[PDB]
Amino acid sequence: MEAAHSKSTEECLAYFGVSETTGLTPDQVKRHLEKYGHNELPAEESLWELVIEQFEDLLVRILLLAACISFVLAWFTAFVEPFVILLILIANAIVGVWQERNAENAIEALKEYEPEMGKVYRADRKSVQRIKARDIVPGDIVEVAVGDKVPADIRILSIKSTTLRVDQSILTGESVSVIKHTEPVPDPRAVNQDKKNMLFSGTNIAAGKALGIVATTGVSTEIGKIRDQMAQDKTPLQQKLDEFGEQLSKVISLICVAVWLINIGHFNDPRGAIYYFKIAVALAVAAIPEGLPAVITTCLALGTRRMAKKNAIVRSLPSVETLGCTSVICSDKTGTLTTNQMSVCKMFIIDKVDGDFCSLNEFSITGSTYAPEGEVLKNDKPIRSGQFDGLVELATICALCNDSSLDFNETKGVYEKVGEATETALTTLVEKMNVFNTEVRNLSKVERANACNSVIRQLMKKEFTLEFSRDRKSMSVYCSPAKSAVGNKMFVKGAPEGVIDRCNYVRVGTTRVPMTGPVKEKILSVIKEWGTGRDTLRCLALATRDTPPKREEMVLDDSSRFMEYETDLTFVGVVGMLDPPRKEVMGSIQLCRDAGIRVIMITGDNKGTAIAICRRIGIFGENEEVADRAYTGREFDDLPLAEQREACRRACCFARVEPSHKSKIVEYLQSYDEITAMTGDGVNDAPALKKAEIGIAMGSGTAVAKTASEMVLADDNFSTIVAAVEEGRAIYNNMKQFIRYLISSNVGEVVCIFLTAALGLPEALIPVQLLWVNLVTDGLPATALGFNPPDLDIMDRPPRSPKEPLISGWLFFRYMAIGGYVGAATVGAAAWWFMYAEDGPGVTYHQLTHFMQCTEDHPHFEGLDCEIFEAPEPMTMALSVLVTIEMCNALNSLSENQSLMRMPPWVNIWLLGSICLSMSLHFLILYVDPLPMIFKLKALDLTQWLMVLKISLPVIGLDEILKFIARNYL
Amino acid sequence: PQQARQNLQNLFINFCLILICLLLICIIVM
Ligand SMILES: [K+]
Repeated sequence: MEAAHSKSTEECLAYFGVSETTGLTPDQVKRHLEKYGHNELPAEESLWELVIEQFEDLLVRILLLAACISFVLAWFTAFVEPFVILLILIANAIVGVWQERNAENAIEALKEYEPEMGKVYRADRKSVQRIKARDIVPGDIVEVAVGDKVPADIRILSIKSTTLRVDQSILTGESVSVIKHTEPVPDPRAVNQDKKNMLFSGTNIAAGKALGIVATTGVSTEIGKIRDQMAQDKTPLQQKLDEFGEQLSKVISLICVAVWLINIGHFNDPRGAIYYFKIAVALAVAAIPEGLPAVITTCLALGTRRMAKKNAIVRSLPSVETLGCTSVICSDKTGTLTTNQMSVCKMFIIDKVDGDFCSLNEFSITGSTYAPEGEVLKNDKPIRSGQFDGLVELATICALCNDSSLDFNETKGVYEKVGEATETALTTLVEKMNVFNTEVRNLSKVERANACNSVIRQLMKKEFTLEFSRDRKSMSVYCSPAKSAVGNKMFVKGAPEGVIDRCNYVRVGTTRVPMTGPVKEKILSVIKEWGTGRDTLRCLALATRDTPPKREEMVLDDSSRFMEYETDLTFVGVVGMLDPPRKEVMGSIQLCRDAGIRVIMITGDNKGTAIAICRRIGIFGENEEVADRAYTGREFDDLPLAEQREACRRACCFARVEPSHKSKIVEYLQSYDEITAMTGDGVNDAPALKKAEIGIAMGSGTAVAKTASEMVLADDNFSTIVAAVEEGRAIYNNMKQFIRYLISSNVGEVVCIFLTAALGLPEALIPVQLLWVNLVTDGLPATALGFNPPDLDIMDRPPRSPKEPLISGWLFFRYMAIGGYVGAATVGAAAWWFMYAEDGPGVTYHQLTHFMQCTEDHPHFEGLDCEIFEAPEPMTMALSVLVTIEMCNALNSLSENQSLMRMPPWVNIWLLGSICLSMSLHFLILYVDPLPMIFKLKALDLTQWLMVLKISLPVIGLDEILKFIARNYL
Repeated sequence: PQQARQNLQNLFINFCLILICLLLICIIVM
């Protein structure tokens, strides 16, 4: 339906033949889905195409046409030289392309953790159905409420709220939320802003609740049209890698041409320059990495996958780089540090008042879940709530001032919350108390859940509800006695500090007594005792207005005037609630200290209790002075800007803050260059999660909050954040592990060849051999390092700085130190076969350099064979050393600094596998006879393998010297 | 049996591809 806005609700409903009260039949849904397709943009549909991608590189094509002009000149080992090079490079492509496509798929599949959802009413179920937006069809009834992301193009049928505010910004630009209505917008031309009866796919619900019919899905929606005409930013680390990418690439390209020029008049020996060119371009293919290395994205994909399987769904990828550098975590308390498993465990009422004297009737409630299964005790001895007249009224207030209920889940077997956590915990208390002595012992678990509550409800009619407001911090309900004349009453619950002041009397049993200063102070005595004690209880004071104003003397829709209607109150009692810190939080807090990350708790608790919980969880010490390190939103607002900013530098605890305080806190933190992870879940936290470095949204939270954040905690657990920061740090190490191994080995390949040229020695490795090691190393041990376990002490050092360079000075030295020795160890093995080996030696003086003058200049200073220089045995020492030293160097990259005696070779059980699998392929080109002709003949079974190993192995020892320097320096 | 499973599937495919690469140089023999 294309003109839905201009036409009536009735016209739209009629067009799709859908019942507003019912929604589409499973059949309609089916046919409509056929007709209109899934509510999504199409997936733009690699393999063979991705292989030929690699041959588009000009340096790879230069080599192939230098191996063809070498073949065609020969035709009119070197017979099938272009045959092998092509076969290796098509395999070298697939090795590093299939690795890339796999990594990208695994990163793409992260989206399955957070699928786009929607809420439809359908014919098959009476209740609202929460299906994937993907499956939403033009025609069906949708429900949207505060915090929702509008799933498709919707014509509003009815606004169930008093007002519906929509955040259209994503589509129109109007950053102020638009008001909405049901009436038809008669102009068929009218632009989106004028379409005030329409909900646009991709937009948010800033407040209220609407019911509507889907007009257009897929590419037919307004934002779907945009995303077809829609046709960009590099993370700090990418810029420092690409920069180093050129740095490395342009050094090797200079040495590559310098190898061609060092061989001056050597073009004559057997026009002749084409050999020294293809041996200098094969280095340009082997030592220069064009396009981001495949193992980099492989270990990022694997990292984020681990994170999701830990409940940390990464929404924004670059936030994995930001995650290493985080220095501050702003966690909310009630959902995230504490379980939100709430239960009233203590309560008091007034006992005896005599002038300045005031005593209390304290009670404790056993049973800490939501089940109506426990005892009310007084002095550790069980008592019957019903005997105390105050407890009756306390229980009446808790029953009526309640928008929740309980629900016995039959299949799970346990009693379950319906309303809010705080209120269910009040329902549960009214159940345990049973102030009216109702027969409940014969009730079924299901019928039991609300029995005692529903008795009180049959005692007075709930007329209306004065809803909670942050200013007064309390809510109330107006009530008239059911049937039959005790006058109407109001029941108030809220913060103790707030409501106790609004009390003019106190209830003692069924007696009313004038509220004095000694009684007021006595009440708060225990209130403080409880919130500061072993269990940091969240107290509520429960009060009644005995004489409420006339039902028509109160404005029932204006929030601000409510507190006025909640005065002349009578204090009745207090319920102390328990909501315990999550067990891992204690230790995750400790980790953050060691990590060097500051943790700031934001709470709804009053300051005193707020501080106490911080002491409990370890944010503070049990004795620690805190006066200038914890603030309420009110206190914080009375500090001058500069002191506010200063306060943010040291504060670990913020109690009772405005929604606008989180953005302020982030901002101030930022002026000190802190990298801050903020938690949020409401429409209100959206701007603040945008401002923070790592916006962390709650899974249970609103779509809006998630859409505006980098990461969503699936399990709302604070520890999930700490785990995520570790997985962030663990990733960055695993990058530099593979980065060291790739960069040092390529420096090895450059040092290997530039020694052969700049000294004068015979060819160390042929182009067919160089491209072989460069395929086996990049194919097995390199791709195995993407699987080595998270490094050892990652969480014990301070957080990485975002201004730091990718590769430091010291690290560039380790890349050279190793890169040098590996290059020298291969050229010092082929040269060893002549000089000091027992298979036809060159002169230990220094004659091997001048191999050029032998075939013609034999009679001068030689006296030996002049064809055993191209021998098939020095080159099989240079290859065998290179492979083995690369397998040896791969063990150096299981940790950046930690020695092999603390992190053994079997830490990565898979790298050891790729060593054996690389050794099987290396031994196959030495023994299986069709091949070693095109390569070279085997190394002497036992004597020369001991030399290869005593040449290669010291590279492990060399790094251990560098690692000992490294570990014993920090 | 999760990351360890996506491990054999990775290495064994990289080994299998190099194995065939040789048995095309080993095949091209006359
Ligand atoms: K952000």
